[PDB]
Amino acid sequence: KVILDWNEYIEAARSVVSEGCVLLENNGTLPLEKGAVVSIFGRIQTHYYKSGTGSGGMVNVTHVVGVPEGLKLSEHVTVNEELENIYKEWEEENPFDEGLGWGTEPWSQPEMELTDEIVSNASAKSDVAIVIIGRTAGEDKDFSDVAGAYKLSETEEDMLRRVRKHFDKMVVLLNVGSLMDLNVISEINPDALMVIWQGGMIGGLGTADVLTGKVNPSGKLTDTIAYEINDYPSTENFGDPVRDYYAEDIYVGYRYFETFEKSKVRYPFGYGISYTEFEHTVGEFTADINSRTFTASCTVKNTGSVAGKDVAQFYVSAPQGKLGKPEKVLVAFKKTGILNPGKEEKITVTVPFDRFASFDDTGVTGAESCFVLEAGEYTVYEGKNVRESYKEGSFTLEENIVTEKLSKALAPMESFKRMKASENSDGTLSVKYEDVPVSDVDEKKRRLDNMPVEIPQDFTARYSLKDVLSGSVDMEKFIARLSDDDLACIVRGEGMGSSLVTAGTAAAFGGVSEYLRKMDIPAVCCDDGPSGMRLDSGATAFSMPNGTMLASTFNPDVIERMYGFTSLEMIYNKVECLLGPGMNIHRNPLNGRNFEYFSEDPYLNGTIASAMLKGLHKYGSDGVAKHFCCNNQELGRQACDSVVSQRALREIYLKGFEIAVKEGGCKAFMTTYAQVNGMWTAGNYDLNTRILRDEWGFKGIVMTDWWAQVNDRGGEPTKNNTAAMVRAQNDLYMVTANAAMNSANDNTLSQLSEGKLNRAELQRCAMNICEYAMNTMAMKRLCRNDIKVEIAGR
Repeated sequence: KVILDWNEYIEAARSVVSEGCVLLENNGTLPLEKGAVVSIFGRIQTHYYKSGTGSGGMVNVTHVVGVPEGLKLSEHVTVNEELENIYKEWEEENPFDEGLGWGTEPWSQPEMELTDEIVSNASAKSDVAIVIIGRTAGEDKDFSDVAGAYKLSETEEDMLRRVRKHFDKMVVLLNVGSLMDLNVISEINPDALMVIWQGGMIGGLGTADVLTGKVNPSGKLTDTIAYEINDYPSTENFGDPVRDYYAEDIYVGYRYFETFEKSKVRYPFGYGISYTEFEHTVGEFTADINSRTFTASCTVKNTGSVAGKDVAQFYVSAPQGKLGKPEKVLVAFKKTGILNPGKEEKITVTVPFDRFASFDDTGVTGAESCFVLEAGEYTVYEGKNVRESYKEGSFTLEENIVTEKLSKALAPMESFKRMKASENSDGTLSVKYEDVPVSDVDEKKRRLDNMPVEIPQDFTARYSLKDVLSGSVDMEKFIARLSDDDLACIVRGEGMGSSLVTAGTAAAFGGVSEYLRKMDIPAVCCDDGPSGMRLDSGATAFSMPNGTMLASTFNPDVIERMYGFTSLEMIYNKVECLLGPGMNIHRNPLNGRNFEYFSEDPYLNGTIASAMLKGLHKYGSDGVAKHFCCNNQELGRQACDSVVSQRALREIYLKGFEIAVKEGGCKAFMTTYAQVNGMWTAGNYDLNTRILRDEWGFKGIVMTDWWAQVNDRGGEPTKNNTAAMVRAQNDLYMVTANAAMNSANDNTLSQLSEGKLNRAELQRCAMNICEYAMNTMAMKRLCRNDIKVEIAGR
């Protein structure tokens, strides 16, 4: 028996919120002074956005603590009740629009028009104005660069200008899933500006902590903020529902801006400020070429007047060589403990060379299909953000080092022009374009040459999955018991809301027939989502902060701590697989689902994902990394084709997922609704077999996205081509209404009959599923050695 202490869960989430808010500007108006009266503007104050919309935004809760309630509960300030009542009375006639069905909730709410009388009267009886701008986000559509979406509405702009005129102290808070336009806000020029993201059901509590100074803000931006949407390198090749060419290649986010267009940046990657000031002093530097590491030290000192944390960020500048390189790539970071005024902390990091290697997808280095360090000078930088990072040390290689030999995989099927760094006389870099080489992989031959060996069936075998778990028999001996019906059944997830598992969840898998359950294969339960359990029964669960807020902490430990509670909460609800982390790269600011992902940077992306997974693993629960890979746009997501180079895949898009496997111990992946390099991801052999298993060494399961399409290359997509799915080693079709009855009328057995699917391929998937299933808490329930959870302190 293990106690889930609900108050400690709350405190853990609250800590994430108070570390994840990002202070952008402040003239001393924050923190709020003890005893201040605050006037809160913005009708969204009454309906705090705790999450985005969609699959990862449907956690049921008894109560949400918004910003006004958080401030009142702090006992540090009071709120102007007259103004609150004006908003309340207006909202009775202008109700919050919840939408009508899936994806229909608008991503902002109409703002209340303000008069000089209301704003003047508020100023007369309060000390400071707080203006809350609210945006939400979600599945199936992207932000438009228009009023009410990425830009302020006319009525919001009016609100901001009136407040600015009447109040000498003005704070702006952005209660947003993803970043919005800051140009007009910056021109209006409030005294302080803070991004507060969407903090889950206790978001107001953690936000009050930072506003009142109980906690000194320490969050940092996980994306670059440029002046215009058209400045982002992906914008030219983003938003087409049919096909988008990833022409920017490795030059995503700060990899582009710092290299080519520094002056287009308003706020750099890793930027964030505090109520105190810090001094970063570069320290000792050594390199160990034989171990393929360097070790770098610095000291961070609090040089201002109040306690706080800061983040030391380390970057590498690789020599341009023949491939071309970004100016700087993030290779390590460390958030200090709370530092009192005048105190300091020494930070030391050891960085493997693989963190700043480049993938040679042309052969120009002499090592085609390898991660490499080209000969030349490597310079290391440390500082407060990528722009304000300064030389830590350097070392020089006289010859190329191959860090890993890989293969030609997931290569583009058509040529396109990509960006390429080009050196100028004055030392600057400019963009030129070059043709990306086209795949020459014989996919048919690759599958045949790597075909697994069939295990001869034996229906008299009475081995239980318990006998495999105990070590008594090999998985191969057990799996011989599965009939062709059992094999076709086990690759089908059942849902949504299968009766085999906790009501109102996403899927049951494994023990999805009477015959499979008789072999002690348990029904394993899957459920959304990254921000908490979605229970369509109406049952309540903990609603946690959004993904971008988590990543903005730059603090894997606080993330891991919070998800350690989620680990127990899952066991309490008998959910084995939480459908997160969502961890697609932030390729463009307008992507609708950015809120539940982490960053434009693959290292930060993988490191935050890994922290979440480590938390979930604490008591033997698990997450599912999604969406593998290159689901960076919502418009046209059932059909759109992402055309991308091997180098960009290897260094940027796959890299976070690689880290989740190798650092996070990830054992479950979800593929996408869309196409990567000319076929759907659920049937892609290179993605799900060559890269994931044979190169990275993943041991686990791969599942489709829910009712995803699958195809054979060049063939038509369908929702029942499970043969193509199994031929790729995508193990689980999510989902069918009735797995045992083959409710989707799938082609597993017909393709097996015709020799187009090999029994060995089905057996490989069945073994992946059973090996996964036997290590879950659902298996432990069958063995009577599960953890029983009791919730205390409600």
